[PDB]
Amino acid sequence: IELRNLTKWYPTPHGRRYVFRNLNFRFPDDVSIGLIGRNGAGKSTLMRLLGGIEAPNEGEVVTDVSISWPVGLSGGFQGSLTARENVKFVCRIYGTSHEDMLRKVRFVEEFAEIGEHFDLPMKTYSSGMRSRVAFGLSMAFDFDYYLIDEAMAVGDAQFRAKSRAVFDSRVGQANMILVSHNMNDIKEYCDVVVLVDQGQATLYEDVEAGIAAYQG
Amino acid sequence: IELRNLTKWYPTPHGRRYVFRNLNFRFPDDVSIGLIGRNGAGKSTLMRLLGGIEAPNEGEVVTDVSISWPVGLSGGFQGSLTARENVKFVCRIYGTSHEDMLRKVRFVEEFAEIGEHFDLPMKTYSSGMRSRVAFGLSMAFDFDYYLIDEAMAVGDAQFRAKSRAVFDSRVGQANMILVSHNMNDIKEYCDVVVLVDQGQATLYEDVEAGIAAYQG
Amino acid sequence: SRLTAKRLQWALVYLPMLVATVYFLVFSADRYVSESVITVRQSREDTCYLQTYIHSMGLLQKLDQQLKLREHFGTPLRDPLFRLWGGTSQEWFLEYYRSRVEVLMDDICGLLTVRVQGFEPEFAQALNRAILEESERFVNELSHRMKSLVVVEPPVLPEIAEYPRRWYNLATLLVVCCLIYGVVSLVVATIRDHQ
Amino acid sequence: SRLTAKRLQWALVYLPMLVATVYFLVFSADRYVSESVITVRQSREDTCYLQTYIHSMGLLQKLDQQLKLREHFGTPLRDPLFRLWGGTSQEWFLEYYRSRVEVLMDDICGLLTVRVQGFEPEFAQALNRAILEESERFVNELSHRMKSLVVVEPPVLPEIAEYPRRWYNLATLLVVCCLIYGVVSLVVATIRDHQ
Amino acid sequence: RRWYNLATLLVVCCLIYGVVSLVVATIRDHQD
Amino acid sequence: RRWYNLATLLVVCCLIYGVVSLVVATI
Amino acid sequence: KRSPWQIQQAVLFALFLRELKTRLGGRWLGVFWVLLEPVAHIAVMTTLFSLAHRAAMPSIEYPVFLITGLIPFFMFRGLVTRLMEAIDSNRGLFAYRQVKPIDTVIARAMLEISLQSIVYLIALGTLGWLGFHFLPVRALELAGVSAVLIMLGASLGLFFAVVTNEIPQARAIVRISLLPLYFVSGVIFPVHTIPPQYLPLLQLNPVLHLIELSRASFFPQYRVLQGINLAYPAGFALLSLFLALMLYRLRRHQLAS
Amino acid sequence: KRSPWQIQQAVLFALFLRELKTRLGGRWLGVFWVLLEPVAHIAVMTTLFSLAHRAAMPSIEYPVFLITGLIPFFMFRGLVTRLMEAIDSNRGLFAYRQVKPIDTVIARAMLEISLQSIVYLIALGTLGWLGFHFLPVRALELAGVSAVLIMLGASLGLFFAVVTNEIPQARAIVRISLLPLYFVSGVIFPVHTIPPQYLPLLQLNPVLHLIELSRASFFPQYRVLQGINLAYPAGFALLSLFLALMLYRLRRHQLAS
Ligand SMILES: Nc1ncnc2c1ncn2[C@@H]1O[C@H](COP(=O)(O)OP(=O)(O)O)[C@@H](O)[C@H]1O
Ligand SMILES: Nc1ncnc2c1ncn2[C@@H]1O[C@H](COP(=O)(O)OP(=O)(O)O)[C@@H](O)[C@H]1O
Ligand code: ALF
Ligand code: ALF
Repeated sequence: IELRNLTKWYPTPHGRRYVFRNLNFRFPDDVSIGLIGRNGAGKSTLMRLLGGIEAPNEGEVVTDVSISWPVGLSGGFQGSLTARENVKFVCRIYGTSHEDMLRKVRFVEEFAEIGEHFDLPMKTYSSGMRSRVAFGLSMAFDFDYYLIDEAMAVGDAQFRAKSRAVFDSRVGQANMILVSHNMNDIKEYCDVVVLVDQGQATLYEDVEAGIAAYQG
Repeated sequence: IELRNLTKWYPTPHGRRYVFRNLNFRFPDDVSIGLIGRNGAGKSTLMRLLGGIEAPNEGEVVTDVSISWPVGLSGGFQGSLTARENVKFVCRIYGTSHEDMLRKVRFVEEFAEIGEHFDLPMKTYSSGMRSRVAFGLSMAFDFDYYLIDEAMAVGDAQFRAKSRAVFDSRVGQANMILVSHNMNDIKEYCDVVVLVDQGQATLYEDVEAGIAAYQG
Repeated sequence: SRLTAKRLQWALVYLPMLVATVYFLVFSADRYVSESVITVRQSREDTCYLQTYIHSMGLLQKLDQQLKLREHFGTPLRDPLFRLWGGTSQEWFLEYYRSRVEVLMDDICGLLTVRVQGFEPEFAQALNRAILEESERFVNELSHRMKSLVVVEPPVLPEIAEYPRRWYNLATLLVVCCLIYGVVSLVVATIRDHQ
Repeated sequence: SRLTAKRLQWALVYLPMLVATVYFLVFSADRYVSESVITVRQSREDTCYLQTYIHSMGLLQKLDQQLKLREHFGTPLRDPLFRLWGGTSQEWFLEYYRSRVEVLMDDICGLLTVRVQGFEPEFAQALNRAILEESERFVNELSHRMKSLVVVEPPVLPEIAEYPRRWYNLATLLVVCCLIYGVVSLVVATIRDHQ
Repeated sequence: RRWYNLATLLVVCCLIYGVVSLVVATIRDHQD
Repeated sequence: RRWYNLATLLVVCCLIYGVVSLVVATI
Repeated sequence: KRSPWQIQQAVLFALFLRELKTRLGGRWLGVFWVLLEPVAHIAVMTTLFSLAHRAAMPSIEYPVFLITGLIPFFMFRGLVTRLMEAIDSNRGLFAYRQVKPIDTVIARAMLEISLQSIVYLIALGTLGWLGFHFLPVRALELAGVSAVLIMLGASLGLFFAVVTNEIPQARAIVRISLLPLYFVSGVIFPVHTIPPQYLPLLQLNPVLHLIELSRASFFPQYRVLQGINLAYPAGFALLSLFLALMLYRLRRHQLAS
Repeated sequence: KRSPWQIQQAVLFALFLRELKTRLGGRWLGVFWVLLEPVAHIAVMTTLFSLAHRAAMPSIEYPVFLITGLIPFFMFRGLVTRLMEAIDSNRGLFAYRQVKPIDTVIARAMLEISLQSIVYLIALGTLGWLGFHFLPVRALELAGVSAVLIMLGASLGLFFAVVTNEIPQARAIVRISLLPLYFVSGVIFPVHTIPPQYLPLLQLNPVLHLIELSRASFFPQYRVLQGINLAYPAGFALLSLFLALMLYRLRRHQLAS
């Protein structure tokens, strides 16, 4: 990826809040990236931009590699439905056959330790079950860049345990870009760190240096 | 509080999921409580029950002390509005005068390091700003029992810093019941722990014992 | 602030009530009505002619010359809202006479109903009789110049004052005053809170 | 999966197309129509009488006795769907004659329009003339025992076969077959995916 | 009416051009 | 009627200017 | 500890202004809409049926004949069609231990009662200004009929809101249920032209009785059709209110989430 | 890398069945609703205007006179009133880098085109079964008129959906905009009884022209009123489609959140 020049603003009533201005940053390669940022920064906005959810209006991004959809903690799923039809829709949306779709759905149910609640509408899930389903779906598909937005903050220890097990079963061919507020996790889940402040974005190799820049 | 016998279920299509059955547990006194639970348990449901959001249908709870409303990470606020009218509504809902209402709103703006975004509709907040506003509102009102549902998981270090500063300015007269998935925080934010599993609820004095029971 | 103290009810509920009662029971004068029901047959055209002519200025001139309405309608000195002040304009006198003699038309049967209000019970019946006789004469002369009047119910002599309605008006204006009080109080609370 | 595997296209689109083309362009026989426009004047009542009588069984009996319709309508051996099979029930013959002679009534002007279909150009005009003459005779007899026929446009001798429409029916038929093909394919995809 | 027919045909043809062009532009830009 | 036709032409001109400007702004 | 009536008053007031800023709107287009739509309808019917009304009965004029039946009808229509979202659109606020669904359904009713009373007052004032009759002959009867109409409409709105919580499709139903009610009630045209043989099916509509009673108690010469009474709408309002309160109390705890 | 047309087909198919289970409903009440509501309306109009229609013109019967104008009208009505939520109710799904608003507005149109074609076919079959005319005399003209009606309706729905994203109140507008269209289009009653002096205002409704052309091309003796043509609706459909696509492409990036 290249992440060429861009400008990102939103139609605020008080004129226009130019969140991103003239950002020309080249992301590192073959290393997990940790976005730290702060409140009021554009980590989620940048996260969606990486996922192609909304196109830049005064810029563009070059991505010559497959990008998985963002996970997040809200959005990306359809309510009033059970997870079963949602996962059938998500494997149908990428033009798949029946055998791979069925086996990937089966993997989705196997990863998530969910009983009858898997056959329940999207309204009747807790804050953790939806995140677990989304996280299991994220590593279901084959990609290179896995986009994580603090999707474990609502999970138990076993969730982190088998998520780490799955990722270590899938290391060597894909890398992860994640943003979280628990830096004990990002210390051991990332290689290099990127800090964004006042719209500006900066990269930090050493994780401790990025932590100090966060708290600086 | 007493928390007498109760039965809690939901109208699931597959009969009825009896989440809570014959729970007769007496909470401790003058100590911060930490709910650990697990995915599929009823921490949030029990959290709402403590807040009186929904009354028990086959039981009741005796609470001879003022209970603050739950904070949570979703719900409890009104969308399509700025935080200003929301805080005027929340100080008007408890039958307050004008001077105390204005000073409490001013405290709300002072606690949250939010600039012009405080005068923006509820749609255009990040995952952290709404939690910051709700958390500042929680310690705005005077109560005894502060109900916290992992409301810091989307905050920065300064958020935890001044939240701890405010709480330590308000210790000695109120206690906190909190649920979170980062037990480094609950180790130093709580006195005794309560674990709920298979609808059943259990109390643990030593925090390390509760942690081991969680991971056991 | 100023429009927030308790005086607001006295601004809308109390003082209008007091002035209404003092007028209605102390100052008011009785207005006996006399009702007659007539028609024209030999249909709708001549009845409409009569309905227009009854309110006409020429009939008022004839009645003023014949019964001296202007002198009589100014006899109640106590009532300040319903007396014909001396020296008033002729147009105001025509408006007053139009306001007193009430003419109603029935759609199905085509029957004119004349309700004449006088300050003396004999005067109202006399005015009704004069109106009926002059209307009949006009219908005869008009048709003859270019028909008869059928009196279904003749003018009656009243016994008590059908007008004004003291307790009825007091109750309905009280209801209106509390409705306005509630609306104004809600508006005032809205301004005093959103400020 | 047997409904799938590309044979469904031949199932609804191709084979119906071939059968229609083979019978429509090779088996079919020409049906020349003859059109006349008449009315009754001396209004709506007698025109309705005539409209009912034209389709009546007695007129069909008279026409069968006079022109030998049953022998002629069975002469095209090539056309399988539009020939009158020998020995058929009399009710079917009445239905056939009702299907051939088409009578239309105009609301504004009250003009009957008779379109008679024959397998020979002279036969259609002869049948139209016989129908018009017998209808006039029936109207006159009804007027006398219990009126005249005004022929606005007399029967005409056709030159080419207005019926059947080969390319028109073929094109619209294919239009319908592809619509049904799309609907059935969508339904089949729905079942094969939701299973 | 040669000129009126020519102008009407030009307007309709330009509108058809626009409809086809935007449909093609959408179907080509959606690939992302 | 001078001003009547002038106002009608003003309305028509404003509408066509808006349409043409929007069309050019597309491409 | 303050009395529950005081906290009810505080809750109702807070919900009142809260609902005001959104019902009226921050664009201030709500007031222009609700005092431009009624006059637009008034101009429409008159332009299409002035001659028809003058043929039917010439005793009273159309601009004053229709307003007195329209504004109460619009009031009832609004307080039966806006109470649907009094709970569903206010669901996210049910997290403060004091707010109850009955508060949110009656606060909107109070708001729109005030709004329609204001529009009625200003419409009567402007109609008197234009040179038309604007004084009710028997105002007490009009007030009583309006009160019973409010009772019936608020009861029906509460019952519908209680029933509709499971299936939010019911909006559409009331919307189609709102089409004949604007026509079969006789607000646009007098009921004189209605054929007698159809009359029973017209007499089963309570709002028709209420509109007819309002028109009779407003004008000095309006005559009611035989069979129109006040016992039927009063009994309907009472029974409907009983069953609505009965339902709401049956499913009070389920009114959440 | 597969062609964008293949991924369009996959996206459209996935959105198709997805939309099917919710438009039809899991209760299977959708099919019963959409084949019980039309016959209920048919029974209503006939019961209230059979004598009036027989007085107006007796050439054709009411049960077949009204269906041919009703079902296309219901089709256009639905594809102009359900495309409102094709984006707003499907907003939460716009997070997979391939789903675009044009896909979600045209998938619903394809679904309801299929549904209304099925209801038309079954209604024609049952009307032929009951003993009524059920073969279009000139079916090609009916197909062309239906195609241009679909073009106009889908264009108007797309334009309205693009415009309405800022203010979701516009539903109400189209709802009131849906009331005269059911009446002024002449679907319920023939346009013969309409006074000529009012005729220009009737001629400005394209759906009236389309319904009249469908009725003329279906029955063998229907006569069109003077001034009714196909140039006006075709030009309206083309210009509206151009402006709708023009708007959608202007505000494509804002169609998110
Ligand atoms: N729908 C919207 N309309 C207007 N402004 C928005 C919208 N969504 C987000 N924003 C603005 O864009 C910024 C994005 O911040 P975000 O990246 O969500 O913060 P974080 O990285 O902490 O999640 C916010 O400050 C917010 O004010
Ligand atoms: N609206 C609802 N309808 C039906 N069931 C629900 C609803 N909300 C919650 N539940 C059920 O109640 C349980 C409550 O779990 P919860 O306390 O939210 O978990 P956690 O403590 O991890 O937040 C869930 O398992 C869910 O299945
Ligand atoms: F919903 Al959770 F921990 F599973 F708050
Ligand atoms: F403030 Al955030 F994710 F919205 F850290």
